[PDB]
Parts: sequence; structure tokens; C-alpha cells
Amino acid sequence: WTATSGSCKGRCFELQEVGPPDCRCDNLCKSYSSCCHDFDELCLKTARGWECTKDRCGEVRNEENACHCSEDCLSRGDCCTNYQVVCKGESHWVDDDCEEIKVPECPAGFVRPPLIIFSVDGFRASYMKKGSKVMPNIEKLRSCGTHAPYMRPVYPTKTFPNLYTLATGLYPESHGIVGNSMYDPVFDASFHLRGREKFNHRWWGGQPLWITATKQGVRAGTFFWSVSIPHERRILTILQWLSLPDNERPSVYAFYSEQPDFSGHKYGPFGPEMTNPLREIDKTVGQLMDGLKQLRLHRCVNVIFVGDHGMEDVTCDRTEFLSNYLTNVDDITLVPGTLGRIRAKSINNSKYDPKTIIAALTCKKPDQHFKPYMKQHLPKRLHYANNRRIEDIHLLVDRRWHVARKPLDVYKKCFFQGDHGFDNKVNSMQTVFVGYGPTFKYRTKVPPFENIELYNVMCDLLGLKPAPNNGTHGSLNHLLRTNTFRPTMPDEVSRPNYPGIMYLQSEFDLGCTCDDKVENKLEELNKRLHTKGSTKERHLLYGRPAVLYRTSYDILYHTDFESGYSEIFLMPLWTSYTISKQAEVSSIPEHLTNCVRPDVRVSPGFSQNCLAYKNDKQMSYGFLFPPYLSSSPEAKYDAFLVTNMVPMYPAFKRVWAYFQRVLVKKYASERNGVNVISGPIFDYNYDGLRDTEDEIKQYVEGSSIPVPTHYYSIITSCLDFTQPADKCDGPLSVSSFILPHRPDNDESCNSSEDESKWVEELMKMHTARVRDIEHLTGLDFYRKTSRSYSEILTLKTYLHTYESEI
Ligand SMILES: *[C@@H]1O[C@H](CO)[C@@H](O[C@@H]2O[C@H](CO)[C@@H](O[C@@H]3O[C@H](CO[C@H]4O[C@H](CO[C@H]5O[C@H](CO)[C@@H](O)[C@H](O)[C@@H]5O)[C@@H](O)[C@H](O[C@H]5O[C@H](CO)[C@@H](O)[C@H](O)[C@@H]5O[C@H]5O[C@H](CO)[C@@H](O)[C@H](O)[C@@H]5O)[C@@H]4O)[C@@H](O)[C@H](O[C@H]4O[C@H](CO)[C@@H](O)[C@H](O)[C@@H]4O[C@H]4O[C@H](CO)[C@@H](O)[C@H](O)[C@@H]4O)[C@@H]3O)[C@H](O)[C@H]2NC(C)=O)[C@H](O)[C@H]1NC(C)=O
Ligand SMILES: O=C(OCc1cc(Cl)cc(Cl)c1)N1C[C@H]2CNC[C@H]2C1
Ligand SMILES: [Ca+2]
Ligand SMILES: [Cl-]
Ligand SMILES: [Cl-]
Ligand SMILES: [Cl-]
Ligand SMILES: [Cl-]
Ligand SMILES: [Zn+2]
Repeated sequence: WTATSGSCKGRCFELQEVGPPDCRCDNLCKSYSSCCHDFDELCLKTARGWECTKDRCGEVRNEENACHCSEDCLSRGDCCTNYQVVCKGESHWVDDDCEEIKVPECPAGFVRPPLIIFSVDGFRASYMKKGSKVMPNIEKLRSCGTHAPYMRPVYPTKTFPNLYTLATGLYPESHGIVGNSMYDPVFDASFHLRGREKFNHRWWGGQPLWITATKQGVRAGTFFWSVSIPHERRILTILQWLSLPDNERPSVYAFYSEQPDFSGHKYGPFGPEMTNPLREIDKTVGQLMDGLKQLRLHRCVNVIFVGDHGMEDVTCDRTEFLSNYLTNVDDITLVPGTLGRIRAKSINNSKYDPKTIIAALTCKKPDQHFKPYMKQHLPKRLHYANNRRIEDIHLLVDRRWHVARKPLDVYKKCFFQGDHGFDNKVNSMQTVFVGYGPTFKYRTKVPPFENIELYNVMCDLLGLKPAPNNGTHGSLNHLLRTNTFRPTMPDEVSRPNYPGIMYLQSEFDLGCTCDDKVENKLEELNKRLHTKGSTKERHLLYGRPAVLYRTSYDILYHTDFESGYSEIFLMPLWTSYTISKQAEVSSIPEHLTNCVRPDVRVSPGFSQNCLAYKNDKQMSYGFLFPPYLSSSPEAKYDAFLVTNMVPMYPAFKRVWAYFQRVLVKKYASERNGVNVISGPIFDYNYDGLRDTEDEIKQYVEGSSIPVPTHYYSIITSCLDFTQPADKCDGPLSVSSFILPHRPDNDESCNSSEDESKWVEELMKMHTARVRDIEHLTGLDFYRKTSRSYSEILTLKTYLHTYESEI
């Protein structure tokens, strides 16, 4: 019940929502059908429209009017946004030359520059160039302010997951809004786009910016607007709030536009119809900026212009149907469209089988436009698994397509030419970022970054401490003139041991053999040097990674590589080596194919054993530093140490062997040398965070040797590729991956071909940030460089995407 017999008199767009059954006057009351009876009359005035004309200048105040052109309107904070232009001979903000804002220029009693977030739904990154002719206000913000060529959304590239990521700094798996449609099996309740359940607080996790502000004594404008409140009224309401007295005035505000998404769905991203929506959003920006200039705030307020996601060409005729794959289509529920999520129709049907659904949907048709995944096998860069609202079965849909259960769902449940929701590295899903104001830089381009980073920056702009989030605070310092965050490197928790030669070969009973018993003051003086760290400045270029948890490990040095060997996991946490442009690739000699050698620096009881592999009929082994890249025949023996061996399924060794034998050399050749750091990852509970030993679900049979879920590599070089990787004076360039350690290559539909036709394609799908690897390993990389920490944090958030240029 709502007792809507109350009144909105002097309460229009009140900032604190009043508790039912009293009637509401806030900017969401429409959407809850709860507004007082007189809300339209008092709070949504429209008479005379939105612009002053000469004949109204100096008019008598008439309180029916949507906005005012009377002499008292500046005092009342309720002039039409063009009042000073029409009535006082002022220029529109967009026609003024831009002038650097070196310091805030704020009216008296402003404690801090306000922040205004201008969010646009469906605003695809390439609109900034392709629509430049019809968006002069936006193009000024962009050229005068700080901008990125694009901003990467989170997956799925849907509206509510991305807006709530912008507000929280959290991935959807953590904030809980994982899709526009959701079933939570603990609540036994569903969340829908249309309806009243979605406003139940239990859906929304984390701490959004407005709650962060409020808890720290900063007032916030209400971020959400009911769809029927026109844009001109949203802008006027913001400008009115900005005229409140100091103690009541908010410091942070959001505006939302449903365009260009709304039109983009109907017409496609570049439909002729899309010009007018872009003109209209620009006009809105112009209203806001003219309004700020009237209040003397246009050199005081920080403005962020930001989108949620882009828009791709999608039509009804590009729909795959699960009815063409499965027989049992009626025993499943599908969340359809630009992604698929599948679960059982009934929990009381114990005949439904995920393994057979996956198999029926895997590489079944030559042109197939979706790929099925168990959620834990999705690329780790999507961070899309650790939530009970995410179904175990996921379909990654190719850009430009849909998936649906049955044809009747598409014509009885073409009306549309655009959609979004695809993998967040697709170019069409990228969106926009512009920052304009005193705290932002002047006429500055920054590299593309992820939207999870913005919460921390918005907190910095407002003097707030961010709640714990998935941004890397300090990675976006280069966007700001002032208010930078000055991060400190994490402390190392575990110090390494540096073992010498401590065991005779006969103390080991590992069931390993090697044909290595044939053998100066030349190169026995000199191999002592290589086992104490003489080559270490060549192979470890950025310091030892720091171990950020409590453990026991040893640093091991070799001619061609250095490792951090875990006595707990029986294998390296990391292995570091440098491959110069000139380095040569060699084979594994026939007499050394099955060679494994005890490491006399590491006890038998903290070593792997070859018997375990012999008895495990599913599991083989590989090496972290590849024997193919040995510097010399004698150095090659080091690569067959038991301390460089790791468990690998035969199917995975196909990928790994190709990476190590063919790709590393190709990269050194292209990048003028590369430094490689490789290692294992254990993430059996798919939380994106390193597993403790008691979380490991699989071991090499009969042993304490844990099986990794993934293998990583971080590949670093000089950004100025005229310098070799091992003598780089300036900024670095990095690419990284996190490959799933799987016992088949079913993910790769062309895997029965030569590795040269499928492996690199796999590796690109599994591209990763260094920060993703940090989370998964408890390691901290690049501890000793000559670069600023903030720059290193930017490098660690970089993703190499392998998309063409926008
Ligand atoms: C991205 O960033 C995020 C944010 O930092 C990272 O996410 C965090 O990761 C932590 C480690 O996994 C995780 O720690 C949990 O916390 C459990 C308690 O959780 C509740 O409280 C949170 C705090 O809220 C308050 O925050 C501020 C202070 O910061 C306060 O001032 C306010 O008053 C706030 O209320 C709250 O955020 C959290 O939210 C989740 O759950 C809600 C449902 O209740 C959802 O609405 C919401 O969306 C969140 O859901 C996500 O996270 C949960 C896990 O919490 C996950 O299940 C969902 O899928 C979803 O992803 C909660 O309301 C705490 O109990 C845990 O402790 C257990 O483990 C430790 C291990 O060391 C034990 O020592 C400890 O004893 C305990 O064990 C006991 O229970 C075990 C399991 O039941 C059992 O086996 C054992 O035997 C014991 O009985 C642990 O600390 C954070 O909660 C989490 N935060 C968020 C927001 O997600 C994330 O890691 C980052 N991602 C990457 C890749 O880096
Ligand atoms: O007004 C809205 O959103 C504004 C906003 C901006 C930012 Cl940056 C963060 C968030 Cl959480 C929200 N919305 C209005 C409703 C229309 N469709 C669904 C709802 C989203
Ligand atoms: Ca884990
Ligand atoms: Cl969805
Ligand atoms: Cl295979
Ligand atoms: Cl551990
Ligand atoms: Cl593009
Ligand atoms: Zn949309």
C-alpha cells in the first residue's frame, strides 16, 4: 500500500527516499508506482518547454513553467539552461575556446569540485570518430579533456552488469548482477528486467559509489532515473541540486541516457536512423555545460562522459537453435541471445546430464557460431564463474549472432538489427571515456583501460577511501593532474632459501633415468658461476617476483634460467628466462627424450618422482624452461632437472610444445628479444585467487604432486623495439596468457590439424593481464625496474587483445 494522499509540495526530487506507506517524491517513485498524487503537476512541469526565447527575458515569474527566464531565476537555480545566452548576450559553452583548467575555479563555499557522471547506454567507442560531425559538445569535452580511444566493458556486455561495475569497481561475479536475467538457487528467486523483485536489496552486492560517499560524509545525488522523466528535466534537477546550500548540496551526481542503445537495437549501430539520437545526446551535454557555465561551475566540476557497452549488427536470421543439436530440448532452461546460460528445467529430474549436453553442443557443425563451456573453463580474463547465479553451462556466442532454444522463441515469444552482450574483447562492444575538469589532465590521450578501474578514480576525485574492489588503485593515476593515489608495493611475506649442493645422486630414488654420464678448469670454474647467479641479470630482468603468502621455496640458478621452486607444491611457482633475437632453437636429442635428473640442491623428499608419472596412465610431464632453447649442449642438461618438470596431460603438451618450440622464438624475433616468466596456476574453486594446498582436487596418481588447472606465461620486451629486451632503457611492453590445463583439445575445433593451424588461436582466446596472474599465484612481478610504480601498475593491467584497430 502507498497512501498517495500526501503531497510533493516543496519535496520535488527529494534526496532521501521516505519509508512507505507515505508517498514518495524522489526520482524513482514512478518506477515503484508510489509517487504522491501531485508529483506530475509539481515535479514534472513542461509548460513552455525547455528553452528561453527573447520574449520571455525578464518575464514575471510564473511557477507553472518548466523552467524560468525571469530575473530571479539564477537565485532560484531554475533558469532554462540557455537563459544567459538568450537574455544576457552570453556564448554557449561549446563556442568558447578551451582554456586549461589548472586549478578549480569554484564559487565560495564549495569544499571540493563536484563530480558529474554522464552515462550513455550503448555508446560504442567508434562513435567518437564516426559521429564527430554531429556531436560538437562531446567532441569539445573529448579534445579539451582527458580521453581514451576506448574503454573495455566487463562480461557480459549488458547494461546492468556494466553500470553496477562502474559504481562498484567489482566484476559481475562479485557484485552479483551477472546478467540482465538471473535465478538465485539459494533464494529460490528470479530477477527480471521488468518487475519489482529486481529492487530487492539482496540482489546487489558490494558497495556502490553513492554508499561509499554517504558513509564518509559526502552527499550524493540519486543515481537512477525513471524512464519517463525526460532528459531536460534530469539536467534541470541536477542543476537545481547544485544550487542547494553547502550543508545540503551533493558532491556527486549521475545522469543516464537510454540512447543510443534504444535506437541501436532497432536500426543497428550505424543505421541512418542513428544520427539523430547522437545529435540529441550532444544537445543534452550542451544543456548541462551551458547550465554549469551559468552557475559559474564550468571550471569547477569534474565531468565524466562514459558508456556501458557498445552495439553490434545482429539480425533474426543469424540465430543458432539448440533444437538443431540436442534431442532433449524440453528438459533445459536457456537464458538466450548474445550469450547462453543452460540449466535443468527440473531439479527433480536426475536424468539430465551436463556432460552429454556439452558433448552434443561441441564442434557439431562446421560453421557453428557458439562454443559451449563449463563455466570454470571460460577464459580467466572474463572472471565469470564464482557466483551461484552463473549456470555451470555457458555458451560463448560469436559476434553478430544469437543463440535460442527453438525457432518458435524467435517469432512467437525481424524486429531488431543490433544487440550487445558478446565477449568484452570484441571491438564492437568497446565503449567510451572522457574526463573533463580541474582534476583531469588537459588535451591528454591515455591508453584504453577497463571500466573496473573507474570506481577508484571516482573515489580519488571525491576524496573518498574506496571499498575493496577489483581495480588496481594507482593504475589510472596518469589520467589525473592532482589527487593521484600514491600506492606502495606489497611487502614480501616469504623469503627464499638459496640452497647449495647438499645431496649425493644416490640418495634419490625417483625412478628417473638420464643418459648424462659422459665427462676442465675452463668450464667447471664457470658452471659454478652459473649455479651461483652469474647469468642472473640476463634471465631475471625485473627483480625476483615477491611471494605474498607464507610458504617455503628455493631460488635455483642456472645458465639459461632462474626459478623459484616451491617445496610445498614440488614444482616452480615461476621460471624466468631471456631469449634474445639472435637465440637459436635446437631439438631434444634422441638419447635425451626421457631424461630426468635429480637436483642435488633439493632433497629427495621435496622432489617429484618419475614413477608417479609411469603409474598415472592419464598424466605426462613437461618442462617450464624449454630444452629447445638451451644455450649450448652442456646447458641443456639443466633443463631436464626434476625441479624444472611439471605435470602435463598429453593433449596439453601439444599446445605447450608448440608455444615453447615455435612461438617463443617467433616472439623474440618480432620484439627484439623477450623475457619469459612461466609457471603453474591452481584454481580449483574458480574464484580467480590462488588455491591453498588443501583446496587441490587432483594429484598425480599415488603422489603428493598437485595438478595445475592452468599454465601462465608473461612475455616482456622493450616498448622501443630498437632496444633489445635485456638492455631496455625505458617503458616495457607485455603480453601474457593463462592457458587451461585440459586433458583434451575439444575447445579447439581444428585440433586434429597441425598445431600451426590452431594453437596460437587458443592462446589468443586465453590472453591475460599480469594482474590476473598475480591474483592466481600470490606473486608480485616487476619489483625492480627503473619505471615509476604507477606506470608499472598500468603495465600490469594491460591486456593484449589481438583485435584489429578500432
Ligand atoms: C574482486 O574484489 C572483491 C572485493 O574485494 C573480492 O571479493 C572478496 O573476496 C574475499 C575472498 O574470497 C571474500 O571474503 C570472504 O568474506 C566472507 C564474508 O562475506 C560477506 O561480507 C562482505 C563484507 O561486507 C561489508 O563490507 C564493508 C567492509 O569492507 C563493511 O563495512 C560493510 O558493513 C559490508 O557489509 C560482503 O561483501 C560479502 O558479499 C558477498 O556475499 C553476498 C551474499 O551474502 C553478495 O551480496 C555479494 O555480491 C558477495 O558475493 C560474492 O562473494 C561471495 C563470498 O563472500 C561469493 O560466495 C559469491 O559468489 C560472490 O562472488 C558477504 O556478505 C567470509 O565469510 C569469508 O571467510 C571464510 O574464508 C576464510 C578463508 O581465509 C576463513 O578463514 C573464514 O573463517 C571463513 O571460513 C568459514 O566459511 C567457509 C565457507 O563458508 C568454510 O569453508 C569454513 O569451514 C568456515 O566456516 C571470506 O573472508 C569477500 O567477501 C569478497 N567480497 C565481495 C564483495 O565479493 C574478489 O576476490 C576480487 N576478485 C579477484 C579475482 O581478485
Ligand atoms: O538511471 C539509471 O542508471 C544511472 C547509473 C549510472 C551509473 Cl555510472 C551507475 C549506475 Cl549503477 C547507474 N538507470 C535507469 C534504469 C533504466 N534501465 C535500468 C536502470 C538504470
Ligand atoms: Ca582459488
Ligand atoms: Cl544476460
Ligand atoms: Cl589433442
Ligand atoms: Cl599454500
Ligand atoms: Cl570498431
Ligand atoms: Zn541494449
